[PDB]
Amino acid sequence: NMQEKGVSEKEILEELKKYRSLDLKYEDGNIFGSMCSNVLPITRKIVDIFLETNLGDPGLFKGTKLLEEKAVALLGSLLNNKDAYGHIVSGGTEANLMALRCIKNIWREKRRKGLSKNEHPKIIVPITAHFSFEKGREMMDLEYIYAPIKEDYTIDEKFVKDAVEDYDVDGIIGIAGTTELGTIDNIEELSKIAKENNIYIHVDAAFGGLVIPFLDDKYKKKGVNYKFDFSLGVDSITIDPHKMGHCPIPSGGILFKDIGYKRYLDVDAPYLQATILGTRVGFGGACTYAVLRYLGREGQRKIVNECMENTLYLYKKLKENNFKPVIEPILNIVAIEDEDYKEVCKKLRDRGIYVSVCNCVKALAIVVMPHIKREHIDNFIEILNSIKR
Amino acid sequence: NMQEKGVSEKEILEELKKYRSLDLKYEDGNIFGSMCSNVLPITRKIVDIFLETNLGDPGLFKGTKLLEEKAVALLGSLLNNKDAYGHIVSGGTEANLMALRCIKNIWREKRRKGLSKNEHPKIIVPITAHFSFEKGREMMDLEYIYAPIKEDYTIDEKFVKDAVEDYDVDGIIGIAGTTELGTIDNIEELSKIAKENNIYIHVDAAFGGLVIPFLDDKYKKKGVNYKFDFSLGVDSITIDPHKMGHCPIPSGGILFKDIGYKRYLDVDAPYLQATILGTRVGFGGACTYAVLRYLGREGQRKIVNECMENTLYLYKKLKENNFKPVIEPILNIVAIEDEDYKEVCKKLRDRGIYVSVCNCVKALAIVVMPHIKREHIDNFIEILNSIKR
Repeated sequence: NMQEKGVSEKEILEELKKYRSLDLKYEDGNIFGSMCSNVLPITRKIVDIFLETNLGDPGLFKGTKLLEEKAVALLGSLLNNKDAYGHIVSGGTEANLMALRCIKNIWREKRRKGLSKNEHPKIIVPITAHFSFEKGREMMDLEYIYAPIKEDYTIDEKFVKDAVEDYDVDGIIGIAGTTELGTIDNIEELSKIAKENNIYIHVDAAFGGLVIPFLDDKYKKKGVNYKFDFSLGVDSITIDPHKMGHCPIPSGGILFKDIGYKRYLDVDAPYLQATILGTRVGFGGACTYAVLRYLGREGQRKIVNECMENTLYLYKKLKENNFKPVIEPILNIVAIEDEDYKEVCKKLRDRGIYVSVCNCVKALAIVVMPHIKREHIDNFIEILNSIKR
Repeated sequence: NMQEKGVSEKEILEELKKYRSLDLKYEDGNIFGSMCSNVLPITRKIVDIFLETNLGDPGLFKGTKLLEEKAVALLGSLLNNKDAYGHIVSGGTEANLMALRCIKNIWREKRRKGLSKNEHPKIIVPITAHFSFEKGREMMDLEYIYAPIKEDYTIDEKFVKDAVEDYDVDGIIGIAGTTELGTIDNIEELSKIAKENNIYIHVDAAFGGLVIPFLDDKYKKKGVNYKFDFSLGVDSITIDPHKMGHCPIPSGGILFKDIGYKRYLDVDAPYLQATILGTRVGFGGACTYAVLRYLGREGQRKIVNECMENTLYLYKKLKENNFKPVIEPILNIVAIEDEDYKEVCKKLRDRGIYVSVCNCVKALAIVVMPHIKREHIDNFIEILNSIKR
């Protein structure tokens, strides 16, 4: 209940710390199923410096707004596009929703001209798509053509091509690093289909965008295509600094091929900004720029390939103990086949091991973020073996 | 451009500080038109403690999730509802969008049963509504019936009542503290109309919700109704800690009358959370709870009525200098009539005074947040007099 009298700073901080003590902490070897991790320590100072900024009012924070533009330019350069137009937004969800808004407004323009027989935008989406695409469908009344996945759990490119011939398609979604298994759709083929048919293509690289460009060749697999960025001519890319960019939440990224896409993000206010949010942090842009500058490609390569080394270690231990990984890992994600995954996950949770559950297959998914070290993997294998005894 | 080699912490921090130096700062007497201000200093420690939490994964942060529930309960108690269901979200925009989603899904349920002749939800919205309502309309394909405002710039209640008889209405929006003038719609009458016709009513108290409950009686005006909360039976209320709650961005609030509204926030994921965002900060809930506890009603009353004292001072000086305020202030907002407001605003901006421009009237709007002190108001009056000479 709200009280008349205030309390002391010592009282309220001690209470909050008690609540914090009930949380898990990334560095304690409990969290195995999350795509967030410890932030780069430098970002704590940056959050402090930029706490009292608001990119919803950029005319008041000219320098913080410039840092957002510079963060976007660095991400754009990483993705092979020196002219990208974009924003440092609240996360991959808002990023994906903005792309969907752009796809919808391109369709709206067509409908206004009689150039579309679709009463709602028709968008081809793989069934591996993150839940944010369902939030967008539900809110924006989109019509999704769900694309099946092949045996390697990547989108069926022939289905997409056939569907594009069969229907009037307003967008195609490809995923560069799926949530459950870390697989990479064949963006190169999808972008060829999209370009040939003049269809908008969005790449969801929320997770993979800050991993794929840094992978050592020994982790790359023959036959797997790792191309996903603006070198393929795609229209937009979601990329999430607060996942494998080690930035504090909220630090999401949305990049469009060029500034011509901005007009399709406009909103008509008859009695009255491209982001969905209004008031919004300025420290995400500052952190995204600073972390990429501080690390350079070299520093991020080191972190990414350390994670991959621990990922292949876990893969190795899993097989050595007769567990069946769903696939040989593509990114720093491994999943364990198990018909009894629901209950094994709950048994793991009761022993202090928190994994996530897949949807496209009966399995436990582990995300080997930088906080997962070899000793945590050893401890995980012991606890799981025991659960199975 | 992205570089191979990293840089030192000293290099990147000094660069960021240079960019920060180009920003305005709330405490420097430049910012007059914003509803954000300096955060309560205790929140810097809280942000640090809770930086590495994620309410998108509450199973991993049980204590931070409890603090969100406690923050919501304190806001609910402030709004006369000990059973409110809600969330500490990214801001008033996401809060308003979630309410609109709820209104739409109530309508969808009716449509599924043949109980609605509306092909889209029809929502009565005053023309003073914040831009976030237009974002919701554009994204969710809502049909708005724009309600006119009366001479006191509050919604025309008779129009709403007539419109509700004339049409099948799926929602009503009332504003408790408008963006441009700080006026309070007659929520009591609107809630009576809504209850009698079984129409969902949402109250946008993003700004007013943390001001109105704390106003000293000398600032209240005869004939103005200050009732706006769940004591009126309304369905939902937006309230923004990162405005007059002195909390860091992102700290927005959405409260529903009870937990029965949660099901209308569900999203059907055939191949797979009530917030729009996924990954999201945990420090907003911690800060909202802590600031309300630390201040108590007493501490917030002091800040609110200090602002009102400075608001009426500015009002007094304005008239003393023959400027025409749009209205006698209701909340800590005053606006200055001026046919030449566009250019006067730009002249003010070139002299370091940043105000905002109204849409419903030709005027400059000043928000007297806690960072505005008597000497800033004196300086503002001198600069404006000079601009007029």
